[PDB]
Amino acid sequence: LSKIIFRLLLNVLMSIIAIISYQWYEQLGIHLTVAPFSLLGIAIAIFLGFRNSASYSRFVEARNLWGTVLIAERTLVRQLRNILPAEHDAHRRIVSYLVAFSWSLKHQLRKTDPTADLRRLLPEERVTEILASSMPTNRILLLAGNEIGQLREAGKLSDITYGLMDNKLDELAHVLGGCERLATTPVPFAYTLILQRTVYLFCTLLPFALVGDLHYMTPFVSVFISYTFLSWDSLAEELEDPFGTAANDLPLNAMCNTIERNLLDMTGQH
Amino acid sequence: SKIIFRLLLNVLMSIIAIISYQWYEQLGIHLTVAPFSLLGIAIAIFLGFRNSASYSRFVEARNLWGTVLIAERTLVRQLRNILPAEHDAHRRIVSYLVAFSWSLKHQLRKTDPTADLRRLLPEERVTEILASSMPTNRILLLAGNEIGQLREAGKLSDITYGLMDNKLDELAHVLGGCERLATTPVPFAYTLILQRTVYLFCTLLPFALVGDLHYMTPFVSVFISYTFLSWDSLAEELEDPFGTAANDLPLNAMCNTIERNLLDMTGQHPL
Amino acid sequence: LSKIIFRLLLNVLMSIIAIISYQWYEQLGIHLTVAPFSLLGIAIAIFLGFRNSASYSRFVEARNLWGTVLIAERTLVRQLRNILPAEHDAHRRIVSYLVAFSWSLKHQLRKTDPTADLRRLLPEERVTEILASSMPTNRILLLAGNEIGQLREAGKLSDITYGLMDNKLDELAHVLGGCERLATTPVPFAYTLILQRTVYLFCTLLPFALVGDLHYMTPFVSVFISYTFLSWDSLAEELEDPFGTAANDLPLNAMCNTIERNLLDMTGQ
Amino acid sequence: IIFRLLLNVLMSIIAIISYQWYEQLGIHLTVAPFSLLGIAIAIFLGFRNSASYSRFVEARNLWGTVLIAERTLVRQLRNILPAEHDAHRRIVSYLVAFSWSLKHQLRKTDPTADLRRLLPEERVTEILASSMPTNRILLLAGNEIGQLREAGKLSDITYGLMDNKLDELAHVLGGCERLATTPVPFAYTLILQRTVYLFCTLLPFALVGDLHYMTPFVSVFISYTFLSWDSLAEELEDPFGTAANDLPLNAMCNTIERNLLDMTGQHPLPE
Amino acid sequence: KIIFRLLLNVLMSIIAIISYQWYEQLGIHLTVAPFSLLGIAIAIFLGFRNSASYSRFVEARNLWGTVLIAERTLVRQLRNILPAEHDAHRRIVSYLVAFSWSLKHQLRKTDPTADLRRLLPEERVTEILASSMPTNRILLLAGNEIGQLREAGKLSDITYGLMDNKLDELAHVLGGCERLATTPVPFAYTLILQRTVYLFCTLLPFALVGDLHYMTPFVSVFISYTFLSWDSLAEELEDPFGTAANDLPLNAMCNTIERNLLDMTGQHP
Ligand SMILES: [Cl-]
Ligand SMILES: [Cl-]
Ligand SMILES: [Cl-]
Ligand SMILES: [Cl-]
Ligand SMILES: [Cl-]
Ligand SMILES: [Cl-]
Ligand SMILES: [Cl-]
Ligand SMILES: [Cl-]
Ligand SMILES: [Cl-]
Ligand SMILES: [Cl-]
Ligand SMILES: [Cl-]
Ligand SMILES: [Cl-]
Ligand code: NA
Ligand SMILES: [Zn+2]
Ligand SMILES: [Zn+2]
Ligand SMILES: [Zn+2]
Ligand SMILES: [Zn+2]
Ligand SMILES: [Zn+2]
Ligand SMILES: [Zn+2]
Ligand SMILES: [Zn+2]
Ligand SMILES: [Zn+2]
Ligand SMILES: [Zn+2]
Ligand SMILES: [Zn+2]
Ligand SMILES: [Zn+2]
Ligand SMILES: [Zn+2]
Ligand SMILES: [Zn+2]
Ligand SMILES: [Zn+2]
Ligand SMILES: [Zn+2]
Ligand SMILES: [Zn+2]
Ligand SMILES: [Zn+2]
Repeated sequence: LSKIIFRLLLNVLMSIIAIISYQWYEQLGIHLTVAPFSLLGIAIAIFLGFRNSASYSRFVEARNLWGTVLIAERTLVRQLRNILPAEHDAHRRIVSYLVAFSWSLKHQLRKTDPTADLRRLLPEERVTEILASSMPTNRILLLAGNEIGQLREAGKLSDITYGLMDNKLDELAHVLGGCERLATTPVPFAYTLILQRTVYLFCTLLPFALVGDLHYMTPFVSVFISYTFLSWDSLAEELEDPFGTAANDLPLNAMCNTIERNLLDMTGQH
Repeated sequence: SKIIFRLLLNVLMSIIAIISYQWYEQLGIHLTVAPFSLLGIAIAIFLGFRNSASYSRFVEARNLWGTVLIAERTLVRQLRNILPAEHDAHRRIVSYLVAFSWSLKHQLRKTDPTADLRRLLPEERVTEILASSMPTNRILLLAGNEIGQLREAGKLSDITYGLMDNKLDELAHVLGGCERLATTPVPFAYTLILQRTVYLFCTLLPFALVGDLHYMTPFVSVFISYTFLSWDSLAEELEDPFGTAANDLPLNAMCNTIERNLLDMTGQHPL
Repeated sequence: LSKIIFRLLLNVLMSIIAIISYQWYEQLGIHLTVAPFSLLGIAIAIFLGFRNSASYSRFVEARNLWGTVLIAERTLVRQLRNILPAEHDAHRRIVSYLVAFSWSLKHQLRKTDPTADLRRLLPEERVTEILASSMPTNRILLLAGNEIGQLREAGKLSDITYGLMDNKLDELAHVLGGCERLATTPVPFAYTLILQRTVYLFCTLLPFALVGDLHYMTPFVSVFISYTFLSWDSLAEELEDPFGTAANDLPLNAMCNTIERNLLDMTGQ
Repeated sequence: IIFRLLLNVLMSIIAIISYQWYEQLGIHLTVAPFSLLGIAIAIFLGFRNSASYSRFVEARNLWGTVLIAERTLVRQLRNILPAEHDAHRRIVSYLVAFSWSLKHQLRKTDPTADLRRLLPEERVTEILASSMPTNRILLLAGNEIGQLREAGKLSDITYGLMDNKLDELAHVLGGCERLATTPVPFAYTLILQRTVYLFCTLLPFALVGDLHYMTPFVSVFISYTFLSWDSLAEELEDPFGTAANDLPLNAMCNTIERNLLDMTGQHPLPE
Repeated sequence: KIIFRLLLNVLMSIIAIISYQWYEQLGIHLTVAPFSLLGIAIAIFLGFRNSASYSRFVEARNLWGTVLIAERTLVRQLRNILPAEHDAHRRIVSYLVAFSWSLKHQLRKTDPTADLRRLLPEERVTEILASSMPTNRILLLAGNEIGQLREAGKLSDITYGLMDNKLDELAHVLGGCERLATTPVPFAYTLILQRTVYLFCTLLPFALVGDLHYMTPFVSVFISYTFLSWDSLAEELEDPFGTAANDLPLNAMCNTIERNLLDMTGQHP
């Protein structure tokens, strides 16, 4: 939302009403000096800084989580190749679950229908199993767990090597919880609330308290200052929705294609 | 808002200063802005650090709770994956894990666990659990006996027992982390004196503002007091993430989620 | 007498000295404005802010270190119960080592005498061994490990299950190193050196600069600015020795109590 | 940078010889407003430079891990299979291939020469076919370890100890990829840069009122401070970007090669 | 050094007083307000920077903490798992102690030969000295000891593994210290911040003088002290393996390490 070019423009308009209405000032007895707006301005900058910090960390964590999908699924596929080179059937099954897991997680975070993707990757019976669950993505881990478990029952994996691969499903479990946590735990609203008020009220009142000092250069300076606060406030906005579909949000489709392309590269009998 | 009170209180004090500004020279009282710029910026800097510290507590607490869901999900998965047919154990262990969550929430909210416990476990167990001064720990220990017995009975190997044992440790770390964020507050000086300071600063501020703003002073002073006081109380809220304030953690919702997860479809699983 | 008040009262005095002496300023050739004191005050506030941040983090780390003791001991005893439910002989021995470890750790950090706490807990053949070492706490860990080792040699623990319990001793190992590191490595004394000087001198010289602008108001404002600064500075100092005996420091006594009661509860004592 | 210092001096000299015309027209520039702007920018640069620094440090840590993992893997190979020098040499090849290949991948440069020197041409073709060559190298390292296991020279346990090390390299590969196909601040980084750029150009105009002829000196000093801090952030933000200092990455890949040749007695020269 | 810049600063204040007369005449005005802006900017930057420096120092301290922990726990595992193998005990301890001293040498860029000779047979010294990285070669030798115990069937794969993990931890320590030592952030950008604070401090009185007159040097020195104190403390912490006041007592830390390992293996300093 580029209300930035709206507020920038609404700012010019506030400068102009300030310039012309500057007379009726002492009649009334209303004075605005810079100094107390420097105090508030500074306080707001500090609080914006700390807040944007949190915003940024949340977005970084969203990237890291998704990064771990790629890492853990890569490594699970590696272990399967290196430990069971012969077993391409199991290879293909486990891969399709891992790929399904990624897509499913994207769908869940975007609240979209994973049915088509699941159906492209899995047999109908497995899809039914997945979609029947109140927690589909988590049920994909269970099914992948079951493949690993069969290999174990059949003696193709020992307890040790079964365990090496289980750890990978643990990591994917940490991704899934993390994303869920992030999705339902925003940076607290109070922050963005408080700050949105103060930053808007501030950019509004500002040309009024600059007009005393600047006369005609009010608009050009009040705009430059306001853009600075709003640019910085809006970087938070652009970082607060990691899973969304906006241009600034995570390109989750491409990340899913990357994951799928990677797992497919590591298979094919080679 | 206890804030709306003190915001209005700041408007009264701000009128007082508009009426007093002539009588300044009579009484002998000059008051420039610049010392209040100095003081205000210091307080802002300290409010920044304090707030950041509070948020960290919030975020750790949120995370420790996230681990409950993860760890419990992976323990159930492992039991389903390794002992697919052992539904009686599945059911027993899941109820301990669910008891674990609720018990932890009660522990931290200082409320009575009994209703939630009885809902989930047989009564002998509820008394074994309520008998301990550490009920959450006792639930963990009981959950441990379940996997221990599967091992004694040769149903788990040492390896596979260990994979599950790891998950109980993960929950032990949550229990410990949560107890540390609960019993251990951030010292009472931090809040006690910082609140004094922010308020004292806010009331005096217009006295120093008049000379410059004259009439506009009640406005531009309430705006400043909002900013400082908003920030201070939010910090105070977030410091106690298991409290029942608006910006604290939805502990009830989070246990509902955990429960719905483990018990999803009468606990039925494929293969 | 309480130091902070003394420094406040020494500041109300510094202020009067400044009101009375403002007359002589013109004469003696001393002009003092607020603006440079702003620059300095802010600078000091910034550095005070980051400094306090470090002190808090040190306090938090100590807290976490102690939290690990309770976690790792609980899970060790839990494992002992879950893996060897019959072997209460070993349970009791190991639990007493774990309880000794905490008290030993506590006393070590307080630079006090473990003898009573250890005598309350262990046999004399062991207490003297432990006190014979310049590293008692590490020695208790070595002994807890013997227990776990014996159970392994006796075939009661497999290599694997031994392994599971070994990790928990490692975790206690890290707590010991951490606490020792915090006890012996201070927040560089330079932090308290530069900041105590600077903050005191600043609060002192400040009324001399406020008087120009504030006159008889000087005391009120200057004491305020001083309380803010000194309050923040002293908070850093209290947070910095987390292992101290102040009421503002960690209640190590209560924590070791919680630990002991906890492991006893788990063994049915 | 030096271009923007010279432009700042030019803008200063303009500010001086035009101070007359403009301030008479009713267009004024005080210092207090630009002091508010500049402090806020400074605050933002501070927070920004912190995010930057920490991406730089994360890059150091990831590359640190390569050094650590690769050393410990080769150590394990020697301690567990002292006799299997052919395997030692193959595995060391892939490990060193991995480093160089990662470096090439991050710096968008050609890995071919490094691969051709280290590996058989079959392997190089396979690696070069893949859209993920670095990952492929790890996969090849994996087969080496996997074969020693299949041949019964490694047990599942000791296989596992080495498998850990490969996972560590997987974490590095991905972390680095994430640090490259960055950033996270989606080119706001150009906004703040222009904000600083503009602030520094308007600055002499806001200053000349108070400084007159001293303007260019005090304006350039301030500009230098702001522009430097901004430049530092830009450097730090982008550890793998096209203008990055390649000395340390090259030093690291050289160190690991040297260390591993040392560990497998390929150094020193025989007598 | 700090006292040099302070004296040079008292001098420059006088230059500003004596030459304030010519100010009007030469056509040079210098207000406080612009210097406040620069000043606060720089303070913010020093605040952030100093905090990065402290972070590095705390990490360095921590890494050394792990040497002690990992080494203690390795010896512990050796005693608990192989109580009879006291030859191995002694040889591995020799390597672990060699490791610490060699690490100090590496970080101080000094010769490890004396310390190595005190601890190990000459054949082993030659092997260790021949390597581009003596500390890495020491871990490999420690690794053969446990490896040989594994070959001989005296350790299982599992118990070898528990011990392997500790060597893995030492490798991590080595790496982290290597990273912190060779981690001059572009050598340019610490020299640039130094000239910055320096230049600012020398120009400050010229700007302060209009307001302060004779008081210039007092305020100007107080301010310069504050900023320089901050800046130089950062520089110390930035290089924790150096030989400055507030840099790690690495020789003391190595002594503690050696003493601990000797204590654990029944030997007497
Ligand atoms: Cl395949
Ligand atoms: Cl394949
Ligand atoms: Cl897990
Ligand atoms: Cl634990
Ligand atoms: Cl017992
Ligand atoms: Cl018992
Ligand atoms: Cl490693
Ligand atoms: Cl070789
Ligand atoms: Cl992995
Ligand atoms: Cl070799
Ligand atoms: Cl350890
Ligand atoms: Cl010994
Ligand atoms: Na261990
Ligand atoms: Zn992993
Ligand atoms: Zn295949
Ligand atoms: Zn979005
Ligand atoms: Zn986990
Ligand atoms: Zn079941
Ligand atoms: Zn008025
Ligand atoms: Zn643990
Ligand atoms: Zn017992
Ligand atoms: Zn008995
Ligand atoms: Zn005594
Ligand atoms: Zn490692
Ligand atoms: Zn070899
Ligand atoms: Zn002039
Ligand atoms: Zn070499
Ligand atoms: Zn003039
Ligand atoms: Zn360790
Ligand atoms: Zn021995």
